[PDB]
Amino acid sequence: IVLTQSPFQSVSPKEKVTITCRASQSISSNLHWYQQKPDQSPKLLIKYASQSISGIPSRFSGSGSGTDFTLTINSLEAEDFGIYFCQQTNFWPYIFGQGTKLEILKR
Amino acid sequence: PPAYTNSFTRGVYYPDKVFRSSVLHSTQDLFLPFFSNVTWFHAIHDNPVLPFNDGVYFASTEKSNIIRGWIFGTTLDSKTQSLLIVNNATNVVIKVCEFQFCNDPFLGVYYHKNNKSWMESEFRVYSSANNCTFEYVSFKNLREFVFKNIDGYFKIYSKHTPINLVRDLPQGFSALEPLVDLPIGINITRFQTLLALHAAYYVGYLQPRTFLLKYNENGTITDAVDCALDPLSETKCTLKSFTVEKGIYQTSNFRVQPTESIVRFPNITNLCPFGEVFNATRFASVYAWNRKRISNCVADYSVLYNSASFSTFKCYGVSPTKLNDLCFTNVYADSFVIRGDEVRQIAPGQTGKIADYNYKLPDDFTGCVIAWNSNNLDSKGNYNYLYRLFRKSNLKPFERDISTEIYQAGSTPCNGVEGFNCYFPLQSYGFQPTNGVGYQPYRVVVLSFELLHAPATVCGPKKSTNLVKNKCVNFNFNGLTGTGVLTESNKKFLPFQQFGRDIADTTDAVRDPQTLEILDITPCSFGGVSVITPGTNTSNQVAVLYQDVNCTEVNVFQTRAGCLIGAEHVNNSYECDIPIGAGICASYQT
Amino acid sequence: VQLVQSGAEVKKPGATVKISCKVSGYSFSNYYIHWVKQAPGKSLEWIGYIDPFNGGTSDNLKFKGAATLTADTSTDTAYMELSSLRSEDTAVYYCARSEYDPYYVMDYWGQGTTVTVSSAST
Ligand SMILES: *[C@@H]1O[C@H](CO)[C@@H](O[C@@H]2O[C@H](CO)[C@@H](O)[C@H](O)[C@H]2NC(C)=O)[C@H](O)[C@H]1NC(C)=O
Ligand SMILES: *[C@@H]1O[C@H](CO)[C@@H](O)[C@H](O)[C@H]1NC(C)=O
Ligand SMILES: *[C@@H]1O[C@H](CO)[C@@H](O)[C@H](O)[C@H]1NC(C)=O
Ligand SMILES: *[C@@H]1O[C@H](CO)[C@@H](O)[C@H](O)[C@H]1NC(C)=O
Ligand SMILES: *[C@@H]1O[C@H](CO)[C@@H](O)[C@H](O)[C@H]1NC(C)=O
Ligand SMILES: *[C@@H]1O[C@H](CO)[C@@H](O)[C@H](O)[C@H]1NC(C)=O
Ligand SMILES: *[C@@H]1O[C@H](CO)[C@@H](O)[C@H](O)[C@H]1NC(C)=O
Ligand SMILES: *[C@@H]1O[C@H](CO)[C@@H](O)[C@H](O)[C@H]1NC(C)=O
Ligand SMILES: *[C@@H]1O[C@H](CO)[C@@H](O)[C@H](O)[C@H]1NC(C)=O
Repeated sequence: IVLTQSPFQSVSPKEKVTITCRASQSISSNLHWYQQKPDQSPKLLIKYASQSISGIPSRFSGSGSGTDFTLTINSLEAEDFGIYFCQQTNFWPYIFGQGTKLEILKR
Repeated sequence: PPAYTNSFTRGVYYPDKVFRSSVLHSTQDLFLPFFSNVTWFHAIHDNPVLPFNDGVYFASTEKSNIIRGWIFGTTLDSKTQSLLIVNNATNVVIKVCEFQFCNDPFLGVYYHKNNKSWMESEFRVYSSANNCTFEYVSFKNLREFVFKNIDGYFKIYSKHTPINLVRDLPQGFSALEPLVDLPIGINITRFQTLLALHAAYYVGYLQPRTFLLKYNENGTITDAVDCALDPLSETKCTLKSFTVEKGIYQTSNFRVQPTESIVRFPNITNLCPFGEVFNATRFASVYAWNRKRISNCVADYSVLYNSASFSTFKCYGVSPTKLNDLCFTNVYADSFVIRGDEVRQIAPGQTGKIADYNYKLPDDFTGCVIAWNSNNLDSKGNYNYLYRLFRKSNLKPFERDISTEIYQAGSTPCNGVEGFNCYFPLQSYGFQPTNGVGYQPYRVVVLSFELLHAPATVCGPKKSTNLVKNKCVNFNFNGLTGTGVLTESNKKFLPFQQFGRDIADTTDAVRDPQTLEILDITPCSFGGVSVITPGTNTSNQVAVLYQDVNCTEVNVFQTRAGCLIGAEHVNNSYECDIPIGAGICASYQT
Repeated sequence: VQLVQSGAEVKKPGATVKISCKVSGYSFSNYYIHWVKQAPGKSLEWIGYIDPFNGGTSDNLKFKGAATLTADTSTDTAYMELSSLRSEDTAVYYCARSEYDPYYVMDYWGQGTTVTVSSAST
């Protein structure tokens, strides 16, 4: 009941990135995505893995298939990238992604 | 860097105001032991803040009379009191006044004019005074000043003696009358001397030694002997004598201290079956919940570490590491299946469908509510799962409502058939194998217990250490305690027999509760300590004899008598002199 | 909307830190509070959830501080007492607003509380 993320993803502006949340054995169709800016409280991007809390960019999407839950960003901005987290739901305590620092090139 | 040196005999002081004469008089009183190290200082190119400890020795070698000051206390924050002492132009000037202190408080010396050193009014020791609870006013040489705080009393003693040694504390004995007592009431954990700046001095620390004084006819302490210094001086405290004449005196005893401890509790300590609660194949539904007794056993939470675990874990009463640290009484882990959102609805003070109707828990319940998805299993089409959608009150604590009775909406009796607003109150959850996170059933479990106050049924796993042998240890086995040397023993204990014992009715063998084996026990050591001496008239050399031990736990000669330390076995055999034991007669000569 | 934490706590290892999560901007009794630990340069780590109406402590054990989450309903402030402190507990402790029911979301949090657990004094 522990979930797996890719530690890093580097992409370019406008290009599509997908960061995976890979949970061991069973998974729960709810998941929660978090963008942690450096030295700042992570902020929930995606709720029940299908939903954004209000005000969050339309480029921020989430999903899951099998045991994986994706953090999918379309058309990045160099303002956008940050450390990304997914939170396990149920199965006793919510096991947060190891974190993924997103880099955006082209600067 | 502190340059130590050898206290020798200094630091004895009239412990009281009593007079005596020619009378060796034991006393047990904080002193500076003999031959201890003293932390020696200088004045060159030197007055750090030191611990006050219990008390302090002190000295200085003054041809120049420079070391004039003392500042004691704890914080030294000017808020508490601090002693101050200044010895200037023969006029002693003393204060407990409160004031705040310099980086380097001191007195000044402007070298060599009409006023030698001048700078009496240097007086940068400190900021300024604040509150005053007292006042008083008044290498050749040596000033020895003992300071100690007991019962509102700081206390001083002193001697002013001529010497000539540049290096160190002269070796010779004189002891310290009191000058003063100050009924101040400060607490003092630290202190600092103070100086006249343009000279050695020392520090000891007082310890609760017991000395043997010797007063003289005039009543002046002319000598002393530390008891604990060394065997010959453990004797002289026995006899109350300085002369110790030939033969074997028995001073003291020696009990080998235990290694650590051994706690040992029967392996497995049985078990508490939360699985057949949690991993039970067919749960009773939420609407009728299991209540399952678990007893004489040990908090089993170590099965609950490895699994997909539980969509939530909430157990109310006490810390989850008091699961396994704290025993419980009436333990009912409640086996049932609830719909997903209904974990809220299982909790004290819940308004809700589960709570108010089919599964209701107390406000006083100490224990669990735990969720996990059974959509992965319990889902089908299963309409056997059911719930009480409506009921006319809340269930009493841990009570269930089994009613298949008609829910009667109007005063028109339904009489066991359906009609206008004729309801069967219980209803079912259709489980749709496409169920989502809101629609998934959660099997949910609840541990009933009192907390404490009734016997341990589910207990905590109790920590059983490992086992050590041939080595003195404290121990506990199964609540049997004692302290011994646990060895390997052929003592064939009976299958159900726990202890052994012995004619004297003293625990002897035991059997290791976990792994079943016959351990002896054995007392620790004892032995007296006898001090063989040729009369002090001849030597100061003593040979201790540890009676009745094997020579480890202590030029050592193991005897039939005991472990003899400090004498030289001799194949030759001469007439008996200081008979020891078993035919072993010590004697002094080459 | 507002979760304000007690400032950084520097302890010796083995000592105790208790940290206040002060609610404002919403209803305290209608929301559990998640307590989230981020070890410096390390991932998000969730120590437990609490209930406003009750003793709703769950504890992810893993690192064990004998922790208990106490919520002060008058001041709407959930405390996290983290005892048996270790140099690895050194981290930024977030408290996170949780739903009062199963949907576990932390939308809004405290500001985080660094705790430096060391024999090194400040
Ligand atoms: C001795 O003086 C000190 C002032 O420094 C006091 O000692 C402190 O006492 C508190 C207890 O409330 C301890 O927690 C501190 O650690 C102590 N400080 C030190 C440096 O040890 C104490 O109040 C005084 N003793 C008496 C009997 O008054
Ligand atoms: C004094 O201290 C020195 C270390 O500087 C140590 O070698 C010596 O044994 C000490 N003497 C006594 C009597 O403790
Ligand atoms: C010594 O110092 C004290 C400080 O209070 C001062 O009052 C006094 O005049 C000085 N001189 C003598 C001789 O005491
Ligand atoms: C006591 O002091 C007097 C002073 O002269 C001296 O005659 C006498 O011998 C002293 N006796 C002792 C035991 O100190
Ligand atoms: C305790 O565990 C050890 C493990 O090897 C086993 O040999 C021993 O028999 C066990 N004893 C009991 C009473 O469970
Ligand atoms: C239940 O069975 C699972 C097997 O998947 C196991 O991991 C877990 O420890 C068991 N727990 C209980 C309480 O039976
Ligand atoms: C023992 O020494 C004392 C002095 O300490 C002396 O008076 C006595 O004569 C000595 N004993 C013998 C037998 O010489
Ligand atoms: C003394 O102790 C040694 C261990 O150093 C042991 O081998 C020997 O049997 C013991 N003998 C006696 C007489 O105690
Ligand atoms: C006595 O003589 C024997 C040799 O036969 C030797 O082994 C032993 O060490 C001698 N005794 C002492 C105390 O040296």
